[PDB]
Amino acid sequence: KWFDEWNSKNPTDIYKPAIVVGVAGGAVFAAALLVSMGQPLATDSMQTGPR
Amino acid sequence: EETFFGNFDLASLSLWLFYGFFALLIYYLQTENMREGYPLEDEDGNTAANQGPFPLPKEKTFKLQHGRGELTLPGEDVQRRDNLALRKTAHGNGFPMEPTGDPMLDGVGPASWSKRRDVPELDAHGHPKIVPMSAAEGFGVSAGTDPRGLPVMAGDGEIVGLVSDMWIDEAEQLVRYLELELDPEWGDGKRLVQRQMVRIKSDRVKVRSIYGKHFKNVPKTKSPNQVTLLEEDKIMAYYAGGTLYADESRLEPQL
Amino acid sequence: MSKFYKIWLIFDPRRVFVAQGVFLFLLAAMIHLVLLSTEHFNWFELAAANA
Amino acid sequence: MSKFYKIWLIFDPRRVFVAQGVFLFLLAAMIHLVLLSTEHFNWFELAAANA
Amino acid sequence: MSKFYKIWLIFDPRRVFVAQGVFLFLLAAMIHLVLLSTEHFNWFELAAANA
Amino acid sequence: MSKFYKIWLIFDPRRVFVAQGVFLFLLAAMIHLVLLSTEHFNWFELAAANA
Amino acid sequence: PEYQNIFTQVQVQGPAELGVDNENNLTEERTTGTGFSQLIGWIGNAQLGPIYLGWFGIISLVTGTLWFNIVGFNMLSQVGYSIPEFIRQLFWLALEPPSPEYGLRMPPLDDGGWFIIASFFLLVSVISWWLRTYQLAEMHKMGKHVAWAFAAAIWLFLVLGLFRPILMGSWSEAVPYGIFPHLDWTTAFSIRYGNLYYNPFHALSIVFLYGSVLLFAMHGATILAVTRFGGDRELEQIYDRGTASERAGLFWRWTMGFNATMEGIHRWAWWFAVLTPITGGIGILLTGTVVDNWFLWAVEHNFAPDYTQDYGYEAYTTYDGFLGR
Amino acid sequence: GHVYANAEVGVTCFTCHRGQAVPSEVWYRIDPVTENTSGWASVQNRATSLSQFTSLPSDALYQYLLNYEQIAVHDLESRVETLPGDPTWQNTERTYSLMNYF
Amino acid sequence: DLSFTGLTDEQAQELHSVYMSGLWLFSAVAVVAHLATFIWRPWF
Amino acid sequence: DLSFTGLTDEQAQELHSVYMSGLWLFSAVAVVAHLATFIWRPWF
Amino acid sequence: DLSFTGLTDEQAQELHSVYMSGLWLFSAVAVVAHLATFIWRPWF
Amino acid sequence: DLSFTGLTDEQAQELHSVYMSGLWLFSAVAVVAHLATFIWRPWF
Amino acid sequence: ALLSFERKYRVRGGTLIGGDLFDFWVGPFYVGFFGVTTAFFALLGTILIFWGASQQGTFNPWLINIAPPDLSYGLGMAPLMEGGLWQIITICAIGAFVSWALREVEICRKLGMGYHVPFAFSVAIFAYVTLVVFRPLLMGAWGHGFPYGIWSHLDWVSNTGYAYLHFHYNPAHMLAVTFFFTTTLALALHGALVLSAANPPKGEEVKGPDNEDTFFRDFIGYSIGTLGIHRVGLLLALNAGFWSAVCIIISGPVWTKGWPEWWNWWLEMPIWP
Ligand code: BCL
Ligand code: BCL
Ligand SMILES: CC[C@H]1c2cc3[nH]c4c(c3C)C(=O)[C@H](C(=O)OC)c4c3nc(cc4[nH]c(cc(n2)[C@@H]1C)c(C(C)=O)c4C)[C@@H](C)[C@@H]3CCC(=O)OC/C=C(\C)CCC[C@H](C)CCC[C@H](C)CCCC(C)C
Ligand SMILES: CC[C@H]1c2cc3[nH]c4c(c3C)C(=O)[C@H](C(=O)OC)c4c3nc(cc4[nH]c(cc(n2)[C@@H]1C)c(C(C)=O)c4C)[C@@H](C)[C@@H]3CCC(=O)OC/C=C(\C)CCC[C@H](C)CCC[C@H](C)CCCC(C)C
Ligand SMILES: CC[C@H]1c2cc3[nH]c4c(c3C)C(=O)[C@H](C(=O)OC)c4c3nc(cc4[nH]c(cc(n2)[C@@H]1C)c(C(C)=O)c4C)[C@@H](C)[C@@H]3CCC(=O)OC/C=C(\C)CCC[C@H](C)CCC[C@H](C)CCCC(C)C
Ligand SMILES: COC1=C(OC)C(=O)C(C/C=C(\C)CC/C=C(\C)CC/C=C(\C)CC/C=C(\C)CC/C=C(\C)CC/C=C(\C)CC/C=C(/C)CC/C=C(\C)CC/C=C(\C)CCC=C(C)C)=C(C)C1=O
Ligand SMILES: COC(C)(C)C(=O)C/C=C(\C)CC/C=C(\C)CC/C=C(\C)CCCC/C(C)=C/CCC(C)CC/C=C(\C)CCC=C(C)C
Ligand SMILES: COC(C)(C)C(=O)C/C=C(\C)CC/C=C(\C)CC/C=C(\C)CCCC/C(C)=C/CCC(C)CC/C=C(\C)CCC=C(C)C
Ligand SMILES: COC(C)(C)C(=O)C/C=C(\C)CC/C=C(\C)CC/C=C(\C)CCCC/C(C)=C/CCC(C)CC/C=C(\C)CCC=C(C)C
Ligand SMILES: COC(C)(C)C(=O)C/C=C(\C)CC/C=C(\C)CC/C=C(\C)CCCC/C(C)=C/CC[C@H](C)CC/C=C(\C)CCC=C(C)C
Ligand SMILES: COC(C)(C)C(=O)C/C=C(\C)CC/C=C(\C)CC/C=C(\C)CCCC/C(C)=C\CCC(C)CC/C=C(\C)CCC=C(C)C
Ligand SMILES: [Fe+3]
Repeated sequence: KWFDEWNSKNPTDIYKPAIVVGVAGGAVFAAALLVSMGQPLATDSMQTGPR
Repeated sequence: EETFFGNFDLASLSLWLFYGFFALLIYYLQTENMREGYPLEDEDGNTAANQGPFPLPKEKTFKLQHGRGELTLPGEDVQRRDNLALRKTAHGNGFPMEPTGDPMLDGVGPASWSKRRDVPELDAHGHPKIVPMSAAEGFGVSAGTDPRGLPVMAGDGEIVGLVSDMWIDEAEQLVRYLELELDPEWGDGKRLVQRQMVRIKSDRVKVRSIYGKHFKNVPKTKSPNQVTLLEEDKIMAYYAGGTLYADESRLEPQL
Repeated sequence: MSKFYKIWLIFDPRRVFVAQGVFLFLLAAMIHLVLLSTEHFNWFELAAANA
Repeated sequence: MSKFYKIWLIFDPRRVFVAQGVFLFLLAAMIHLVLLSTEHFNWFELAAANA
Repeated sequence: MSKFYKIWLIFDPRRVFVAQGVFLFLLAAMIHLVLLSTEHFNWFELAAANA
Repeated sequence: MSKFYKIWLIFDPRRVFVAQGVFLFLLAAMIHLVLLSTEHFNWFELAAANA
Repeated sequence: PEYQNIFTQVQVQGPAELGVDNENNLTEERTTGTGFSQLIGWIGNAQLGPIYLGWFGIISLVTGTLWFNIVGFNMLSQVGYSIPEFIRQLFWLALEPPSPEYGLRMPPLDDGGWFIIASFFLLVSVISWWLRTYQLAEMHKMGKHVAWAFAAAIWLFLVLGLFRPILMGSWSEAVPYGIFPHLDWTTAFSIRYGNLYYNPFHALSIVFLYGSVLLFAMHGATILAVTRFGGDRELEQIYDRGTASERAGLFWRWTMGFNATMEGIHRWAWWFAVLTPITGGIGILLTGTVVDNWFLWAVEHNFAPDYTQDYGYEAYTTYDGFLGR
Repeated sequence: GHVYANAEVGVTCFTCHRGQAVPSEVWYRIDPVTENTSGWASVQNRATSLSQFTSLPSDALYQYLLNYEQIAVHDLESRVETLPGDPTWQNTERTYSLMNYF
Repeated sequence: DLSFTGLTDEQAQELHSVYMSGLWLFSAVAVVAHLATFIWRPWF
Repeated sequence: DLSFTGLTDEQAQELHSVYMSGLWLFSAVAVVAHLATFIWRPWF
Repeated sequence: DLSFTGLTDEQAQELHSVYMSGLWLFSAVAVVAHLATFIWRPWF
Repeated sequence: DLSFTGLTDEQAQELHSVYMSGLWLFSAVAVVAHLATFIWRPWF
Repeated sequence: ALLSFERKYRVRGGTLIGGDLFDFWVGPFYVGFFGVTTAFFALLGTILIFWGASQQGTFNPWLINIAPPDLSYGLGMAPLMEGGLWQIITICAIGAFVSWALREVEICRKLGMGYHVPFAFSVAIFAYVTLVVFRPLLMGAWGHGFPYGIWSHLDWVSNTGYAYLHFHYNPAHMLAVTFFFTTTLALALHGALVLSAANPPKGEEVKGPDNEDTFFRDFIGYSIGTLGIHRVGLLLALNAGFWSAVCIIISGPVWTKGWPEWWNWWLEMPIWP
């Protein structure tokens, strides 16, 4: 029975999760899409001149 | 084609002539950009012993409209501030200054204003350029969301009042300022906010730079129908100083 | 170990539980996708066909 | 030579110390990398060849 | 040598500790990677070859 | 000349000292590198040859 | 986040602005009629029109229309007047300069006459447009900077099409009127006279083009970042310095050790852009008339790099190894 | 010297023919590719079966690989005296088309 | 006696007593799922 | 006495003692690691 | 007396004493390292 | 008396004495190094 | 030495990391954590370049060339005299560029401005990283990057352009070239208009924004405004950079034939007779 703690001391619950979510869901997952878009078609090259 | 001596042909001569021309042009361009803020000073206000590699330019004159006279540059710094509430943190040069009292109220740091003229900017007709929408003939909202009547939200999440009017630029057909009416709990009178520091939503207007308790100390205009250049500089500097001075965590390192 | 409960005297439980739930999901989804992208572990091999 | 202590009436130690700290580490990294690009003094390759 | 403690009258420890941690971790990672880039000291390849 | 001390009434010692330090280090590095571009004065290669 | 000032939040509309006037009576030649576009109002001004009608503008319009129509009808006749095949091969067609065997003489209509007529009309149109841009600034009692910067591009235009073919003695040195066919001319010109990379004036032109793009990026970002202090009103900041100019200067002073003024940055911009076609035209005019192989010129003047390794694939791999057999 | 350049590789019927009476990749003369044109304008400005998807001349393979015309276009000194009859950028375009075909 | 959150020692203990059970149930379910998946296809 | 950080003499001494202790422990661990690595695969 | 930094004579003397104490220890360590390296692989 | 930097005559003399001492020490070290190098590998 | 109006802006605070351990100036330059890192990385890279030049045999600025390794090394580390120096210098350059951007962010924060300039610099950094990191990674070898030489990095561009035969037929190259030309034209027009307003003929008063708006509506029938021109210039420059990166990244890993062949989809649509 503690409702007198929440209503007395209120902030924002959803702010830190939004960070976690825009970090992995955002950056990590989209990086995968972009890499796995061009790399599925592998390429090999033959050298015919000086480096 | 033949060569004057060695490998010297017309192309080489053109290249060397361009080199000389470019040196002269660089000198001219650098000199033209030293008409404001010179000569240099040290941190104690005295003239510095070093002044640079490039000498100062000669004087040029502007002729202003609406009978304001002439402006000759380079000259004396007429936009200089007189009494700054600042303190030194070292006996030499190259270290920061520390505010003496309240940086937001004293106009130092990112809250700094420049001493502009105490007159409004005019249009081609000779009238004040920025006018409240209640006194502009034939103007109206044509697209987007109308913010009049919506409540205003502070940076810490407090409702301070309502938007009562908009001040627009008649010559360029653009909104410049938003006028607010403060609640009695958060001050008295009306204040202006620049359009570039607000976000208009479907149910509210958000101002994130300053907090709820900072809204009563925003500088006010002398007249309800016009604003001078000094007043604008003082108002916009106040709103920009809060991005660093509103909260102690905004100034300390973020890591 | 007996005094591990004092963590809630440092961090706010309300903003911790939501972030933890937002992390455990977006971890499980990543692991499931990693399993799917392989051949031996794709279970949509016994699936994707009906006799 | 006995009055060399008077340099600290010209320069503040706060700037001087960071300048010296950058310079010394730069020097060390440069010298080690220069040694690593020769044949006679490359110790990683000497260890491999000696075995 | 016995008065080296006066370095903390010049530099703030709160700011020194973070920079020192960053420097030490980056140095450790760089050295481990340099070892991994060779042949004689790459312990992932040695395990494969030896067994 | 005994009146050479008056150069410090025209130039600030703080800026001259910095300029002199930069100039001297760059000059030393330039000379040391010019020596190593020859065959007769490259001490690394001479060490390698003498073994 | 904070508002970034890329798209306007709300738009307002009032009576249309018909423009300023003086004793020169500009209102006499202006059209009546204006419009408003709310789609372009999100990024800039919404008002469309009115426009000024003079003799130079009308002459330029008529001659340019004639040039366009001559090129188009020649391209249409070259394909048999078949509209679907005209559309199918639009990017590959062109009106071709004369053959080298005619020198500077007038060729037949079949082998370059139409090309000469179209070139004459285009030249008239461009010169008339430049005259219009000069006259408007003269009648507005302003400076002549716009005309001088348009003349710098006209210099490279004229060198490409008129001056160099006369110096070389053949109308066959000009550029064909077509899309893929003029990009073929660019590549063939580079191949014919060695390597245009080793032309020092081509390199200077590239320097100035890169610099102008860099400068516009810097200036646009800087002005947008001080707009919260009313920085986009540049003329009043020139006449009466404010805190926007001071912050804008101090940013670059603390970044790279030197800065500009609000008026002096536009001089930098004006020179970097105009110096591109001038150096380009100087470089183009020297090719073929003075220098015939730019790589050999670079070898002679000792700035051509030298390579030690070998050429050919058999020095690096094997045909079976590449195929994976 | 060509068919045995690196190893023993000959030619038989099953090198041009591959089971067909008419071998694939044979070419004809198509030089006038546009109408109402007379000279250098008569051979190039069109995407044809001989031009390699470009608008470069379709005249090649008939002046070079059937007739005997010069392929080289470069000047062999940094400064030379240009004469009429010397190669121009149009000869360079024809050589560019041939090299695209190669 | 630190409290950056406005709780008192006994309230934090009661909260932790529920958090621990909530964690242990998840752990047990995950253990059973991993046992089943290993039975399907071993990876060691 | 000269001080730019606001600390006193005694506080600086007390802090330096603990900092030196940490430095010595770190160095001892590194020495043991380097000895083991050299025994396994010697350079020099 | 000339003082751009605000320090006195005694403060400068103390600072220089500690600074040179650091410099000499650094130099001694470097000398030992150089001697060991020369014994391992001479360059003269 | 002319002075752009704000110094005095006596201050300039005192500074120049120490500057010259440092210059002479640097030069002596350089001379010894050059002599050792010349004995090692002559260039004249 | 400071400007006449500069002292009131030089306050303490506004750092991402470091506090006042590095919060000072050296001459006009601001120093911070990222100033220290920039100095270290840039100095190390420059000194390594000159060491490689001395070992090559020439100090001529036109002729110095430091090259990446052979294709047979793949994505591994090469000997320092056969390509490893290029890799170390590449790492140093990436570190230096990122440090420069973060220093700009700290300066922006201290001055109370927006962060448009570091964001705009990030696009140039992205183009460089695409040239030296992403494309070689997709192609499978570090030897696909361009060399570090004033005149030798033009030979790389030439040979890479001619490996797809006729590179002008690349559509993304067309878009990038168009954006470059349009950006330059817009910059010329903007500078000219502002200078012409501020500098009238001798004996004449100065002009205002109404005059500029009138000149361009008379000239061409439309005026973009004094706020729209800066947005348009920034957008054009950023588009130029982005499409340059796209055009280079599609040439190696996505398309292998010559570029004229790509238009065969248009040349052979069923809608034609
Ligand atoms: C045979 C040659 C081919 C050809 C081959 C190629 C190839 C191949 C490439 C292009 C590329 C480009 N081509 Mg093309 N191209 C050709 C002909 C043309 C023609 C023409 C005929 O007029 C034009 C106008 C162009 C122009 C262009 C641009 C669209 C583009 C340039 C990249 C850029 O600006 O990124 C600008 C971005 C950068 C890389 C700059 C990075 C800056 C960094 C971040 C900062 C460095 C700081 C520095 C060290 C500080 C020093 C100063 C201090 C004081 C120390 N091409 C011919 C037909 N072209 C290039 C491209 O798009 O690559 C991206 C490319 O690779
Ligand atoms: C294989 C191709 C060759 C090459 C061949 C050439 C040739 C050939 C030329 C260029 C030229 C240029 N090259 Mg190069 N060039 C190459 C590769 C490159 C690369 C690269 C690889 O990165 C780059 C960045 C460049 C860049 C450049 C530019 C810097 C320069 C063009 C000047 C200018 O301002 O153009 C802007 C263009 C103009 C201003 C033209 C004039 C336009 C006029 C004003 C238009 C009038 C209006 C019109 C008629 C009416 C329209 C109607 C409307 C609907 C109303 N080159 C390679 C090596 N280069 C030019 C130059 O100057 O060389 C010295 C040139 O002639
Ligand atoms: C990139 C710079 C070039 C340029 C572009 C340009 N021309 C323009 C515009 C622009 C951006 C206009 O906005 C304006 C216009 O109305 O376009 C639709 C116009 C115009 N200026 C013109 C002349 C013109 N300018 C020229 C020059 C140039 N202006 C430059 C070369 C030339 C040349 C190439 O020599 C000519 C022939 C016509 C192309 C057009 C005529 C406009 C006019 O007579 O008065 C203003 C418009 C009205 C009468 C009212 C609205 C009717 C519009 C003509 C149609 C669109 C209305 C619609 C409701 C809005 C849709 C959005 C539009 C943006 C398309
Ligand atoms: C400093 C050099 C840079 C530069 C500068 C520059 N260009 C300029 C100027 C300046 C300073 C002008 O003042 C002038 C201008 O009017 O700008 C708005 C111009 C100009 N630069 C132009 C083109 C141009 N500039 C280029 C380059 C550059 N310009 C450089 C990068 C390039 C290339 C290849 O990069 C091109 C293609 C024009 C838009 C304009 C010159 C207009 C002109 O001379 O028009 C003559 C008129 C005709 C030929 C009539 C054409 C008839 C048409 C077939 C129809 C009528 C027009 C209609 C509006 C178009 C169709 C509209 C449809 C909706 C129907
Ligand atoms: C579309 C984006 C355009 C752009 C934007 C842009 N550039 C920028 C900015 C912006 C917005 C800045 O704010 C920033 C700046 O401060 O400018 C003054 C900058 C900048 N862009 C610059 C240059 C530059 N920009 C270029 C291009 C562009 N910049 C684009 C066209 C180019 C080219 C090739 O076109 C160059 C050369 C610098 C002047 C500056 C930032 C440079 C800087 O300070 O870097 C920090 C590091 C050092 C001091 C030196 C590091 C040295 C290395 C460690 C060693 C050398 C390595 C290198 C790879 C060798 C190359 C050899 C060559 C022969 C190839
Ligand atoms: C309206 O608005 C606007 C303005 O306003 C009004 C503007 O102005 C501008 C700006 C535009 C212009 C000025 C136009 C001209 C611009 C160009 C042509 C752009 C191209 C620019 C260049 C070619 C030059 C750029 C120069 C660069 C990048 C190099 C400068 C950098 C350095 C020298 C190093 C920086 C220093 C650092 C990091 C600090 C040092 C580090 C330390 C750890 C300090 C400790 C000390 C030491 C180790 C030793 C001492 C160090 C010293 C002396 C530093 C110097 C280094 C040396 C080696 C001596 C714009 C756009 C604008 O729109
Ligand atoms: C091989 O080479 C490469 C580069 C690939 C590498 O792999 C390189 C790898 C490295 C260089 C790795 C380096 C790794 C380290 C330096 C690791 C260091 C790790 C630690 C220091 C870990 C510390 C962990 C501590 C933990 C988990 C503590 C937990 C504490 C608690 C759960 C208690 C919570 C506290 C409470 C409740 C306080 C009570 C509150 C009151 C109010 C009283
Ligand atoms: C081979 O060639 C190449 C280039 C590849 C190289 O690898 C070259 C490499 C180098 C040149 C490397 C150089 C490396 C160095 C110079 C390394 C230096 C390292 C140190 C000086 C490390 C110091 C570490 C110190 C530590 C860990 C100290 C303390 C730690 C603590 C946890 C102490 C905690 C303190 C407290 C609590 C004080 C509180 C007190 C109060 C009173 C509040
Ligand atoms: C061979 O060719 C190439 C180019 C490859 C080269 O390698 C060329 C190389 C050179 C040209 C190299 C040149 C090198 C130098 C000039 C090196 C100079 C080095 C020094 C001057 C080093 C000085 C070091 C000094 C030190 C470490 C001093 C003190 C350290 C302390 C920790 C002291 C701390 C002091 C305190 C706490 C004072 C506090 C007191 C109070 C009272 C507050
Ligand atoms: C071979 O051809 C090539 C091009 C390769 C070359 O190599 C050509 C090379 C040259 C042309 C080289 C030319 C080189 C020179 C001209 C070099 C000159 C060098 C000097 C003049 C050096 C002087 C150094 C002096 C110093 C270090 C003196 C003193 C320093 C200090 C004393 C520091 C302490 C100062 C104090 C305490 C002052 C404070 C006093 C108070 C009273 C407050
Ligand atoms: C038939 O269908 C209709 C009616 C719809 C049409 O009209 C359709 C029309 C088309 C589809 C038209 C398409 C047109 C093009 C694709 C045109 C492309 C044009 C170019 C790329 C032109 C480039 C021109 C010029 C260049 C690159 C440089 C310089 C040129 C000049 C300086 C020209 C000037 C010439 C002079 C001065 C010579 C005059 C000679 C005298 C003797 C006075
Ligand atoms: Fe501007």
